[PDB]
Amino acid sequence: GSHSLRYFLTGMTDPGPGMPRFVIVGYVDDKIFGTYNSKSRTAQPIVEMLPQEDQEHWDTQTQKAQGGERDFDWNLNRLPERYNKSKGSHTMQMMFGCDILEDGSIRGYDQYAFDGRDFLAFDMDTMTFTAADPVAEITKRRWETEGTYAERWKHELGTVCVQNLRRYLEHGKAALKRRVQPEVRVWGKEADGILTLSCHAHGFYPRPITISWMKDGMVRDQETRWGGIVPNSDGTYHASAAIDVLPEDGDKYWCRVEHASLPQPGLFSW
Amino acid sequence: DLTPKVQVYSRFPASAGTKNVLNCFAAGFHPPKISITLMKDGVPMEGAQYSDMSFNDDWTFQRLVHADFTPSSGSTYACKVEHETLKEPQVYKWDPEF
Amino acid sequence: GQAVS
Ligand SMILES: *C(=O)CCCCCCCCCCCCC
Ligand SMILES: [Cl-]
Ligand SMILES: [Cl-]
Ligand SMILES: [Mg+2]
Ligand code: NA
Repeated sequence: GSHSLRYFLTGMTDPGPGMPRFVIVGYVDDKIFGTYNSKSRTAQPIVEMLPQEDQEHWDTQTQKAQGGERDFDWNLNRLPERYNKSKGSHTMQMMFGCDILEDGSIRGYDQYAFDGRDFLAFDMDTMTFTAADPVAEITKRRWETEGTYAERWKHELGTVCVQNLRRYLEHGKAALKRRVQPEVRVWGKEADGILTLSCHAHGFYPRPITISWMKDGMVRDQETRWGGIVPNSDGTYHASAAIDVLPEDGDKYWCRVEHASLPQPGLFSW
Repeated sequence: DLTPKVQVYSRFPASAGTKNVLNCFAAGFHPPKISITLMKDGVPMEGAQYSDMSFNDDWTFQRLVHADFTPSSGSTYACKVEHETLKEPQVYKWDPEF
Repeated sequence: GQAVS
């Protein structure tokens, strides 16, 4: 019965035409609750999840996100030269947040990447840093010697994140609890004398799902390919599995789909 | 290996002449700059929208592009992806499954 | 966080 809050921060030297150079996406469990970007310069809730938000709270989120924008711009102007890299474009990333476990205990997370590679991590429980390489080590030693970062982020992860997680869970409880059954389609195309049975589960929420193929009532994983779980724009998800089958055996296979919206797992055929 | 991994799929199970949403999801790539273009018979679809740039636990980037459309049995739909790791644009054809 | 040096 645990819950999670995560922030995904990206700064970019070359985001693409018309693209913000700095973006924040925030998630509560597997649901986007709000975003920030350097073009609008405003942090805004996803009103479908959070329909009655007070401006005070998002004034606060905006300010804090704008500070993150300045720091990422600061880093992107200094780190490429410190790494002696000739790369054209550069990226800076950070993911941080907290978990509240079922028994009420707390976990904090705080990790950075530069050009898509581990850079620095902070462990709130020990209040210690980990550098990914000797260049990041210089930052680690500076941060820990000044002492201020550990205190700020122990408070941020262990107190502020937890408070906001509880707020978002309450404010967005209708959205978070509303289950959406998948619509399952099973298809078959016959190429080169073999039949590909594909199973597609459309538009489910929440995110966890399993899809298995069976023959004569016995699961068959060795010949199965899974497409993975991918997003729809409305907060639901999509997932798929395929298996290759002799066309003469096409009626003997069953797709098994298990989802929290289904009291019992669903069995589907071609 | 940091090339985009691309899936094309409709929001709802597809049925000719019934309104739907076409999705093109690219993931696993770096750097984040990417062109993703939904197309009907080689013509960009109108009203397409893209997700705010985000990334996976392994730091690789991800982007979903979607557009409302009404699948025609007479038409070919596809997603054109253009990225620094690719020397030429990659066109991913939607399998309609109907 | 600024990655000072
Ligand atoms: C240096 O490490 C920069 C730290 C940046 C922290 C910014 C956190 C912003 C939180 C609110 C985001 C609201 C939008 C989802
Ligand atoms: Cl059908
Ligand atoms: Cl049937
Ligand atoms: Mg149309
Ligand atoms: Na079906």
